[PDB]
Amino acid sequence: GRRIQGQRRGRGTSTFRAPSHRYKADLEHRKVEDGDVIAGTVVDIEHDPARSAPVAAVEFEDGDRRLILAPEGVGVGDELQVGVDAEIAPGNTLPLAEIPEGVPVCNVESSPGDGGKFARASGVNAQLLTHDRNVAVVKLPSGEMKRLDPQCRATIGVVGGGGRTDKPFVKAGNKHHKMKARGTKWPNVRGVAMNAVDHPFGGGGRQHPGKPKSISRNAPPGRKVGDIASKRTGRGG
Amino acid sequence: MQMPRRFNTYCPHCNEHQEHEVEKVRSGRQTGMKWIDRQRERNSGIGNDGKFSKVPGGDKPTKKTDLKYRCGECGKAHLREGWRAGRLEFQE
Amino acid sequence: ARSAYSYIREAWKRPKEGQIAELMWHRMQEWRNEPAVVRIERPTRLDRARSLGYKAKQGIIVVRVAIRKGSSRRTRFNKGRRSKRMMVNRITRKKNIQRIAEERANRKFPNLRVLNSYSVGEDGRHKWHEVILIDPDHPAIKSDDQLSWISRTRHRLRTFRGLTSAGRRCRGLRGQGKGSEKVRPSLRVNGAKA
Amino acid sequence: TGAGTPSQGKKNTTTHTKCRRCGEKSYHTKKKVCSSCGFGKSAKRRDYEWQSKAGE
RNA sequence: GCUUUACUGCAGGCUGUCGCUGAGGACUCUCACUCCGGGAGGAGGACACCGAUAGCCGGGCA
RNA sequence: ACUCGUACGGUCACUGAAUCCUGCCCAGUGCAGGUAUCUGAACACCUCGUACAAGAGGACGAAGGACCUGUCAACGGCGGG
RNA sequence: AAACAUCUCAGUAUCGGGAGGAACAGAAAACGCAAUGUGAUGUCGUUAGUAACCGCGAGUGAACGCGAUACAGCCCAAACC
Ligand SMILES: [Cl-]
Ligand SMILES: [Cl-]
Ligand SMILES: [Cl-]
Ligand SMILES: [Cl-]
Ligand SMILES: [K+]
Ligand SMILES: [Mg+2]
Ligand SMILES: [Mg+2]
Ligand SMILES: [Mg+2]
Ligand SMILES: [Mg+2]
Ligand SMILES: [Mg+2]
Ligand SMILES: [Mg+2]
Ligand SMILES: [Mg+2]
Ligand SMILES: [Mg+2]
Ligand SMILES: [Mg+2]
Ligand SMILES: [Mg+2]
Ligand SMILES: [Mg+2]
Ligand SMILES: [Mg+2]
Ligand SMILES: [Mg+2]
Ligand SMILES: [Mg+2]
Ligand SMILES: [Mg+2]
Ligand SMILES: [Mg+2]
Ligand SMILES: [Mg+2]
Ligand SMILES: [Mg+2]
Ligand SMILES: [Mg+2]
Ligand code: NA
Ligand code: NA
Ligand code: NA
Ligand code: NA
Ligand code: NA
Ligand code: NA
Ligand code: NA
Ligand code: NA
Ligand code: NA
Ligand code: NA
Ligand code: NA
Repeated sequence: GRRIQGQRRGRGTSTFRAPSHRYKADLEHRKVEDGDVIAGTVVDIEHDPARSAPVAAVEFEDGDRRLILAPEGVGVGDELQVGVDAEIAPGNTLPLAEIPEGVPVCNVESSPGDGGKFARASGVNAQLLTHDRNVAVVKLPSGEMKRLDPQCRATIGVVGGGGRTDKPFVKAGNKHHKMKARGTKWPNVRGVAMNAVDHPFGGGGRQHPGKPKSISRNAPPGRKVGDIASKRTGRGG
Repeated sequence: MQMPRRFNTYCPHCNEHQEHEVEKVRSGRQTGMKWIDRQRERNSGIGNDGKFSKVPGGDKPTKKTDLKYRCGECGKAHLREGWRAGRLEFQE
Repeated sequence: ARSAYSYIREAWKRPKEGQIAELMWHRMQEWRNEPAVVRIERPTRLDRARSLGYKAKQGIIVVRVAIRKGSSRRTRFNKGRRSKRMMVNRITRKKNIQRIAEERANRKFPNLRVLNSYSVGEDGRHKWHEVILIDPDHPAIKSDDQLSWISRTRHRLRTFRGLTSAGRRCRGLRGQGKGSEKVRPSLRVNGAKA
Repeated sequence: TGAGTPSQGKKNTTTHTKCRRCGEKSYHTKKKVCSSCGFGKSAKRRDYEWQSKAGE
């Protein structure tokens, strides 16, 4: 047979790539020598094409102009601060250690300085639970408890644009326009709707997968489709 | 069928009739150093290994008699034609 | 009396022992941050180089080369192949790493010719060899009664034709008797059977 | 639409042009590579052994 | 061409073992090696990666 | 490559707007989890053997399997008397 | 090979790199007509479809020596300076 669609993806061709050249900025936390003195003002709120959410334009004291992952509640004129001594208000960035337990946070760094990795999508937020001199326990939106270096910087508040998922696309057309702003091939043809040659589920006089749909983790690419290493399926029980 | 464990009969070594003792040939064990063993190691490689990759044979519904005739006096054994027999039990 | 050199040699017989052991542990760290081909002012194994033909003279260059360890980096078949040839993992090239090194080095110095090469250790994935190269255009070498032979035109690109040290050994030309039926006077002339 | 005649009409593109190197009209002006002498890809000239019968 | 619990094999995944690899049937450390950091330094750490090999799965492919 | 992306994400699949609904079955097959015991390769280790070696055997035992459990909006099934 | 998997086609077709007018080889850690013997290397004739390989199938297949051609033998490293 032929490579299945998952295998074409890997190749990173035009069809599969994301319109990078159309993206605005790689939202990352600033780098501060130390002191925390670093502060800046919100100059404007712009739409981020890569995340379908708002992004804040900020002018820092030392002349630096950069876009920032804006939490809900940030407006023009506001003053944001970044550093160990930053005040504890929404929009400000400071290590998990300096953050008070029980406070919602977003755009968390996995390892100090990486610039933030966790909780950055629409309306999500992490939950700083436990402190320590060694470990900072944070609950990520997936519900997982993430043990982190209390040095990892994070932003106070919840990511802007919450509720996006509450409204249905309603029509293909609307998915279409969104999909075009992402690195994804759309629409999706069902395997079972293809020919044997094209997908392990293809073929037959009627549509139905050939074998069961749960596949082993060890399955090779080309065969790994359907329910991947599923721990269970269905709703019952 | 039944078969006496001992009985008189010609001994090709002694060259005269004497009491022989019958036993079922116990399968010897291999050294794994014969020529054929080396060829298998030597000749097997990437892909199908030819003969050494073959599918196992079958079995006849009944096997022939596989015995040893041990001479009671000179102690030297001798082999005979076997004959199909579903089962062979010695008497005493 | 033992030459000072004889010590350099003695030490390298067991490159994982004593002082040289700690030297490698030290060097390799710098080596792993170095390039594929780095010229070096002096041979790490003086005895070795000199023994091979080295001389602290004008027109003689030495360079350390890093080659990946292991079997051949091979791409699986994209068309019909009988089992025997569906091979990928266990296939190994017929040219030893040292010889690859010699070539890589030589290409980096297009005007120079390979004289000989030697090993200088290896970590978990690299293998380093030092190659001695010669400028067949620099007098002093043209005028050296012990190397001027490499200036001859007949020697243009010795490595690429396997006229090297490891070249001839790799071509199975070591023995003069039994075993070299398909080796001498050349693999190609023997229909490529060794 | 037929892939034949009716699809012949749109062919007003220029591709293979006179090669500055070998003079054949095979210099692909979009690729800046000659399909005949390899100019633009190889310093050495394009040549293969299958261009002639094996024993000749 | 296609399929599969047809035959034989081949990639790939998992796993044990060896080399890189070091100090004092469970354990600490740091020096290789790896990642994070502009740097200072931080995390990890003899594992991982990579090289070799062994067992299992293996129409993804021949 | 996805990704100037970070679970309100994105990948992989099934079904195919709305409305009323979506029962019973984990034996087989698949996937996943656990596992006293059993099975389970090679290196290193022990025994025999060989002034060495081939080789025979033992001890230890990973993933896997046996075995147990979960799971059908997983493949599928929902009869005779 | 009257299928076909080792085997064969074949180290062939084809691909990458490179020299010369010829290339390559070459002065024994050789041979081993076992010798009180030969004496760098190619090549030609023969040894020989011999020995050896091989679902011991089909097929595959040398060497020493001998007769010829042409002959040619040297330089470092180190010891001591
Ligand atoms: Cl979406
Ligand atoms: Cl019997
Ligand atoms: Cl060269
Ligand atoms: Cl002789
Ligand atoms: K074939
Ligand atoms: Mg980024
Ligand atoms: Mg949805
Ligand atoms: Mg609308
Ligand atoms: Mg697109
Ligand atoms: Mg669809
Ligand atoms: Mg169809
Ligand atoms: Mg298929
Ligand atoms: Mg349907
Ligand atoms: Mg269906
Ligand atoms: Mg094999
Ligand atoms: Mg057409
Ligand atoms: Mg990095
Ligand atoms: Mg097939
Ligand atoms: Mg439909
Ligand atoms: Mg045939
Ligand atoms: Mg020749
Ligand atoms: Mg036959
Ligand atoms: Mg042959
Ligand atoms: Mg001989
Ligand atoms: Na189907
Ligand atoms: Na062999
Ligand atoms: Na050169
Ligand atoms: Na060979
Ligand atoms: Na077909
Ligand atoms: Na079941
Ligand atoms: Na089940
Ligand atoms: Na035939
Ligand atoms: Na056929
Ligand atoms: Na064969
Ligand atoms: Na004679």
